[PDB]
Amino acid sequence: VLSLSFSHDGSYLLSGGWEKVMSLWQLETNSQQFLPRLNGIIIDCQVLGPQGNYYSLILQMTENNSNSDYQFLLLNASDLTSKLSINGPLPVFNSTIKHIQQPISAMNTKNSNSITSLNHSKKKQSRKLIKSRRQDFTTNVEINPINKNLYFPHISAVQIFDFYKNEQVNYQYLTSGVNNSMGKVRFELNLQDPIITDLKFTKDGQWMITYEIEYPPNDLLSSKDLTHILKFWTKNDNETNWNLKTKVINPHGISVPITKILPSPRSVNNSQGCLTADNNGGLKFWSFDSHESNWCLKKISLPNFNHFSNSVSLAWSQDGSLIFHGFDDKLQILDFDTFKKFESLENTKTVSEFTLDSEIQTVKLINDTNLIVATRTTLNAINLLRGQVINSFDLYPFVNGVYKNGHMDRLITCDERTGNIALVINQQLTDVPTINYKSRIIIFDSDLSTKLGNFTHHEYISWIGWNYDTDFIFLDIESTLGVVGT
Amino acid sequence: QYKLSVVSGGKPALNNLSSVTGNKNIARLSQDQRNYIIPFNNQIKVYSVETRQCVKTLKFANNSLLSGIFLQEEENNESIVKILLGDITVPQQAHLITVFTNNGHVIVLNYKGKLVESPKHFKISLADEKLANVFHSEGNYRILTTFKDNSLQSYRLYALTFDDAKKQFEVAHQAEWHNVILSNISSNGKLLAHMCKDVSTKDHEHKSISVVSLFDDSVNLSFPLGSILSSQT
Amino acid sequence: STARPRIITSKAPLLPQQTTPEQRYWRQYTSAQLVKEHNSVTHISFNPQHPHDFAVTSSTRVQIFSSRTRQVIKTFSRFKDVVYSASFRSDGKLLCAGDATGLVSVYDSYNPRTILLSINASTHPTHVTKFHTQDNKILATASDDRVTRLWDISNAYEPQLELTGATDYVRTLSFIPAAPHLVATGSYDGLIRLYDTRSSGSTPIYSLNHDQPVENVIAVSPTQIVSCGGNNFKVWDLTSNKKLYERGNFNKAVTCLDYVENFDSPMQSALIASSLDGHVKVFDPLDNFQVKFGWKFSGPVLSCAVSPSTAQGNRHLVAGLSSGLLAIRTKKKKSNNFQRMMRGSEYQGDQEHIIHNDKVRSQRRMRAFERNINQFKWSEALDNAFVPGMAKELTLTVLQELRKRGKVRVALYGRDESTLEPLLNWCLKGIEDVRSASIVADWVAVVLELYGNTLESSPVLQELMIDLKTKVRHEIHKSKEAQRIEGMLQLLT
Amino acid sequence: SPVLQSAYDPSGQYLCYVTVALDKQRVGVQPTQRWNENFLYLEDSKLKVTCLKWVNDTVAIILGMNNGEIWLYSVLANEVTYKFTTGNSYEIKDIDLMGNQLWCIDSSDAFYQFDLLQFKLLQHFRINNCVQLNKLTIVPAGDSVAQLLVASHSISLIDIEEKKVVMTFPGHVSPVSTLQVITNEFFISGAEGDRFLNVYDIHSGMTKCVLVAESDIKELSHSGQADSIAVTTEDGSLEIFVDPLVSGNKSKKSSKKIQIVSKDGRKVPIYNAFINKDLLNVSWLQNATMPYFKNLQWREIPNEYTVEISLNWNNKNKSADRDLHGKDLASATNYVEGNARVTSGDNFKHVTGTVTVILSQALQSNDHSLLETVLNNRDERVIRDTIFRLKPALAVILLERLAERIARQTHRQGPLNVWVKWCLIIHGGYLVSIPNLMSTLSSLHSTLKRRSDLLPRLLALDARLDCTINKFKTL
Amino acid sequence: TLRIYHIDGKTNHLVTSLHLVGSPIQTCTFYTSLSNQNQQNIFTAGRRRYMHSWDLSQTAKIEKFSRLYGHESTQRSFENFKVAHLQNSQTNSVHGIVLLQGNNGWINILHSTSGLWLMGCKIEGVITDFCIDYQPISRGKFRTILIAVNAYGEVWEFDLNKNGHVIRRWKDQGGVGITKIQVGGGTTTTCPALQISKIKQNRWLAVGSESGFVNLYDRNNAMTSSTPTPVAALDQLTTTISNLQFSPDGQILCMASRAVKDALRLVHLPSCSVFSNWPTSGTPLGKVTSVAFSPSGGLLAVGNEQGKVRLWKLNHY
Repeated sequence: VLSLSFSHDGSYLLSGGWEKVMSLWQLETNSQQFLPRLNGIIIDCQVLGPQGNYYSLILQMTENNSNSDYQFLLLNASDLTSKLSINGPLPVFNSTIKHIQQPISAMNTKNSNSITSLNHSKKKQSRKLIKSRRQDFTTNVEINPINKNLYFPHISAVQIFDFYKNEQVNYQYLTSGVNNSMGKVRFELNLQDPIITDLKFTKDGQWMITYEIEYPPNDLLSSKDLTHILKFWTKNDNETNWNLKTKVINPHGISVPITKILPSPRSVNNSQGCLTADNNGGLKFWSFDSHESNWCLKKISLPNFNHFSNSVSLAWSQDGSLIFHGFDDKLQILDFDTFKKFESLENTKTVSEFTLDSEIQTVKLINDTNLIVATRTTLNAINLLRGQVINSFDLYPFVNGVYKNGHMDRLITCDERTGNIALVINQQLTDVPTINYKSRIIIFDSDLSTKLGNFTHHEYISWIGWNYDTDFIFLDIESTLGVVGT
Repeated sequence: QYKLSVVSGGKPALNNLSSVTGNKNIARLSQDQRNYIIPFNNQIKVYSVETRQCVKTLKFANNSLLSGIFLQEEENNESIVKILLGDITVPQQAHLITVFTNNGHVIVLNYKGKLVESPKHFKISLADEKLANVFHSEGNYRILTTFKDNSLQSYRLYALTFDDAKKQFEVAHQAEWHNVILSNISSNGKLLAHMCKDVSTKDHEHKSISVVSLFDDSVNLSFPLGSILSSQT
Repeated sequence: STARPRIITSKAPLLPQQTTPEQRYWRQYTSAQLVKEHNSVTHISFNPQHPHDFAVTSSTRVQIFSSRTRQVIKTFSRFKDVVYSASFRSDGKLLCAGDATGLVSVYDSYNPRTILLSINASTHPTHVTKFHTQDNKILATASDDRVTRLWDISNAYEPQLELTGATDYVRTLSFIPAAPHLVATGSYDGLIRLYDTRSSGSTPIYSLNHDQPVENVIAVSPTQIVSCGGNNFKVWDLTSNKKLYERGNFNKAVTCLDYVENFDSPMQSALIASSLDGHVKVFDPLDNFQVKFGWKFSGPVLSCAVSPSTAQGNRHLVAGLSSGLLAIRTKKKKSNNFQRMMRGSEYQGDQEHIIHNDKVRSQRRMRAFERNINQFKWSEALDNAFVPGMAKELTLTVLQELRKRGKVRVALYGRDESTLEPLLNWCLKGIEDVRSASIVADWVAVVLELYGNTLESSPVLQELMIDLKTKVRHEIHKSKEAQRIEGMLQLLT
Repeated sequence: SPVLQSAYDPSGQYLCYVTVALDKQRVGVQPTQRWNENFLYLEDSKLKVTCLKWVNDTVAIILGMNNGEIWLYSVLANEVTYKFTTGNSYEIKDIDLMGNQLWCIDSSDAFYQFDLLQFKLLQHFRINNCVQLNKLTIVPAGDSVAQLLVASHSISLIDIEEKKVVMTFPGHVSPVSTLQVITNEFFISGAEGDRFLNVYDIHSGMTKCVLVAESDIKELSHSGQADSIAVTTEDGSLEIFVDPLVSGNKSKKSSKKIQIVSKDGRKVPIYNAFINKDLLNVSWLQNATMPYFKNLQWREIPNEYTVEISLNWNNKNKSADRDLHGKDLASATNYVEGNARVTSGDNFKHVTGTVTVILSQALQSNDHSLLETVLNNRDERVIRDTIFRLKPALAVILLERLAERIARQTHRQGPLNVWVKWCLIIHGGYLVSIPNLMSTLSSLHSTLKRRSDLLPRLLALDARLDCTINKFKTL
Repeated sequence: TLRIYHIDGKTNHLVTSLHLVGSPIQTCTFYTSLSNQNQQNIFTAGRRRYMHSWDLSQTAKIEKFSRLYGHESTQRSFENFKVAHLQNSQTNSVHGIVLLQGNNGWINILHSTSGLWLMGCKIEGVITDFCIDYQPISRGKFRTILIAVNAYGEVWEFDLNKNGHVIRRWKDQGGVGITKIQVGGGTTTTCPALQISKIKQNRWLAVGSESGFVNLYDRNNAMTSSTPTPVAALDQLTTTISNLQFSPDGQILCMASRAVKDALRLVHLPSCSVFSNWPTSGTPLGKVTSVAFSPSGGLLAVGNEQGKVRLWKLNHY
């Protein structure tokens, strides 16, 4: 149990336990009334109205093991309806940040700790943050441009937010999970909800592309496969809830991750298509059927590479002629008309097989002339009309091993009209690397011609994008959203 | 050309540092059940309880004293621990708010309109051990403070009075207890309960519960969880 | 607070020939009833105005059937020999029949006891007779004399027009709904000619060749026509004067063909063709006459028809076989003191100021497995998952839902062999299925890993296991042969 | 109408209205500029307010009531300060005031003059040949107060120091309701239940003109210098006459007309509007008693006009917490699929005794029943002979049919597992020549791929099986 | 439909008109909190399990009580209920309560503002009616009494100041099957008070029933008798008794029958004398079905089957 409260009379007991239920214990006959589904476990409860009219309660939202996602709720005693709900944005971090501690439960699980377990986990987390160098905390964040709407792909859910008024407008489930259909109990805590790893929108904005991976319960023979699912939905501007239209089971075959996703622009098919890159180099292009209300596999390039490395990315030429593919230690340019190599009859050494030192993290074209590629050790800016390199800078002193693959892809972005803006993170240390992080955001333009502006921030920043209002949006470890703009 | 500024705030300022009180819902409703005051990590939001939307915002960065006190770029030690509806100094003004942070600060501000950029700032005395909680019956105030010397924590209880001078915050030093594992205070704010390990030292059972009245000494009772517990457990 | 999410049924990956809204609709064409006549039924035609009735030709006999009743409504037997053609007028009053005497009889519907008009065509037996569509008072006929005759009601004794220019055995002619003067005519030589009545007429405006004997000409659209003869059928366009398409997907010579448009359906327009097998096939001009549906009736069908667009009710589709079998597939569509004491509930609130409603709709009724799983009685939910009388797919869905939300162990702690077998009977029933084999493997593996020695103690479960081993070795062979299939397909690609 | 009496203040900033509630009359003052829940109740259900006059230092109202007395009532103090009684139990019939002088007609046909500063009855008074009277006014003769007007269906001008009548205007058939001096020598009289206002010239004792309303005239007001006169009309409207004192010229019609209509069509009446130069103020009853106000510019507004006002006529009670349907707003909406189509990543789209003649016929006309009956057989020599004497493309579409039937009924695939083998064996070269192998065997590929994917877990199951098998066979 | 009107002689006009869907209006009452004096709630129930509470301008604030924190098995519906004050008597806080019938004896007592299940008292046999009495104890304090009448004629007096305990018993002399009960003469439901000091013990008590009697007792002597004799046994209504209401000053008692047209009698007290001059034959009253007095002005409101409500005034007051 987590919260015990008494009525002003002393004849009612407000109890809130681990499972997402609120119990009214009427003491005399020892009866009870239940609120069974509250979108998160309930830490605390309290009565406010002098006659006992309002029930306030603090909710933990512990599904996000990285971020203890808090929420405040206020109930009419009359109808037991959620009179008031406040909730900040809920990012999904790659690790617990500063002091987020799993709440006390019977047994230490992936979402809970015992008591000796609580102390050991505290010491372990402190030692991990002191020792390790892999502090990424990079979170996928999307922006619907048609509404300037922030989208946080929470664990088996999506939080639709609006930074203009700093409020959460929506919380939508997408997976066939048991998040709200049922609580979670002592032994079932080891069972985890599906992780919707990927979410973006088409340039049209009407369609949202989602990729998730399924986790079967442990201690089973089939407890090894990670089922990969794609989904396309639709919402209009007159509603705020997406409706699923198309649902795809295990694309590119079984147990193959589809890590890299890229939408299509409005130029090619009015942005009704998508491209998917695997670690096996497979690139599948779907698009929406004209007569029929689903998509289909319009085009496919299906290599079969024995090795596997999820360090895969792709960029799209603004006219749709060619596709850059950053694969571990290799750059490719694929013609779109047939999914074959970029063959030039003139043979002016504008080849499509470029070797690079490390695994390629990002490849982004600022226009049809300038391409910036960020590999796990460095960054290089090159021309496209002529195969001539212009700029180069290092990531070994700073981006040495802090991140895994794709984190650079989700961090760094590019605006088609002001240039490129990058991110770097440091931490002040006093004699041990102190937890106090201190990062920099740097604005460039035209394949790093010069630094438009470097700005240091005294705390960590975990995500950067650009709202199409020509204003780049950055996040903090705490759910604070700031902007650099003109 | 390019300027940086914080826009949206999330995490409400939960007093997670205490971790001993079962009543850490600190955001409070007004004297009139019309609006709700909620302190975040970076601002304080006021909502009309019926329209449900934000009717007032109090951003620390935009404020001067709030920026200089709560928006320290080096330490996050100071966070709001209590909000109080009535003004501490003036008897029955209406749209006043008193704020107590982690470190003995008394901030008097006005919601429901334009926030004056000159808040009534005060600092309490004996701000050596931390401020854990504050509350009040009529007139007299009571402060719980977290004091330290086995990874356990002592709690010192003082009585707060004021209106002698603008800075004179008189502390009575009511009482003190040691190594409290868990503690809580009644909704009336007239009683508190807590446990300890002195009985663990003096017996086999690891804790005993003591309940104490605040503004009176009617209820002062200690008893063992050994007496409480059962043979089966 | 939130609501309880409804159970999410698990949808399988799409199987080939997915049930389109079309295929579904051509499946709700239902209620196929067979009736017997005494010769080969020749022609069938619905009544345009009030589509509630249709006329069928037979041996010296013309029968009017209803739509809701589907019974012989009207009887025509005043013929001497077998009738050949039957056609209604645009006004839905006069039906005209071409007989084997070379004299057609047209008279009002619902009055068989009157021969409202008997027009003598050529001495050779008359074959096909039709009304105008746009015009109310002109008739067209074709007989064995290889000449078509245009007739006005006023001159019943002399043909208003004598259209000629054919080769041999004129057997079909049709009117264009757009031009109230243009006419098409198909003879035994294919080669459908195109005449104008307002011109001289004796020479066609132009002809389009159907080499094999064309037996039907249908103006499907104001610009396109279909020539339906022989094995194949060619859809031509008049403005281009050339065949837009042609389909030869029929088995024997196509015997009948009709068209329906702008009616209550997922498909906007449909084209039916019966090809002497009971084989009726439904194409659609909007899909370039692509195969959409088909029925097969044993007797070789001679005529087919469909209820018109405005049937205002149950839809009908008839196939008359040469044996004389009409197959009709139909798709079907407290006292005064007490009233005074509760006489206000019907208000519905139209005039007052403020309207408020907090009603919640009654959802679909909740099944036993869903109920048991939601109130967490897991072993009972398993037992309901292995009750006999229910669907394999439903059992599949409940199995995955159970294994996902809960753990199969807790669903499977304390069974006896007597409640153990039904699980395994479902296993032996469905392991051969592709969709569930992995799940059944999971469940059988955990059940054995729990009940190892009880397998020994219980004798029957041992031979259940034995047959399970035999069938799973059979599936081993199937899967390995499938891997060999992988091999030579990868070779051939 | 629920408003018993109403009266504006000078400058048109406030109005006081007396209305009844459970048979006790309450007076209430309101501001008309943009509530005031303060009222004043009457203790006795039987005494009612008859005349009601504004007075501008504390702002006060004068209430001539049934009892026969005058209540001077200060509004800001919200209290009746003074009570002027007279020597009678009658009902005062009409009141008027100027400076410190107050004058009134009591229905006993008795004139009374009172002094406010001395709080005293200056003089009782009576006059001959005034038998019924219900209105009086006192001319704006400067500070002099002589020659005041009285009226009941016959307007009579009377001098006070001469204490006798002077001139007699023909009044109306009905008792006079409104009587107001616009300017010197010109005044308006408007009867009860009538549509005609008489514009009388005094010194002539003659009729200057007449104004015709559209219906019965309920109430009247006018601007300073006879430029504007607005009359509230009983069926509820505002008719304004503009410059009514200048040249079939005797009777003047309304110059402009103003109505108030709700959104849905219902017409809200008006009552006691006020006019100032280039500003018209309009009052109406919003709820059953609550009065609402508006201001407007009659000069700019056209000659006929309809003030629209929004009422919740058939309003839907929208609550912040209930969504558009079913659920609460804070309820995180769950996940549903509906009729969403499912498709995998391997389904490619937009990418002797033989039976040969029967196979070819069925494939040319894909009869499902015939194809089932002809695939029922399982004789391998016949399979080989057929596929040897079968067409290549016909065998290709045959393979597609086999694929779809294995998908529909995987149980049928047992004997059907060799049909595809013989097809590939005897027509491999045609498949090499065809360009789109995936496009022509996608269904086959899906079936065999899922079978191969089934393979390994199946073999693991076999190992677990024969493990426990041998285990309990030996024990 | 809830319609609220504003009341005069010549002009009663529609102040507001709310429309519920699928929730018939079987009972609906005003209510004011005594402490704050600014709640002004409206409570309504019908042949359903949910009762709507409307607070007191263009959108409505309406809640619905549908969950009984103890048990839903004691009552099939909310069609009948009443509202009353209640003092905590430990903390001198005064608040509304809601009173409900059940199936057999069950009487549910809920907190009005909060919807809690405060307590319950079970009366035996079949519940037919109950009523609310107040009793000032000292200055600033009172206690509330719930009177319940069983069909046979038994009357059970509970107090609610302390939790539900029978104060006493007594049986009505006669009244084989009672239909309605009603106390009156002081502060009550139809005559609410406006502060603590204004509560006065009722004086008269009426027990009315379908074979047409109304037994009228005086509290001052029934309380000591415990087997009381009615001060009068009125019989002027031949038919079922369906509405018994006292005047705000406890001098007039109205008896109304639902069955027959023109079925209202007024009785002057303590004379126990039916008023003779009213209603006359030509008193357009209809099949009376709802009656209520005015708080002060002696008005009388009576609504009939045809939907019309008529309003007289008792000129004396």
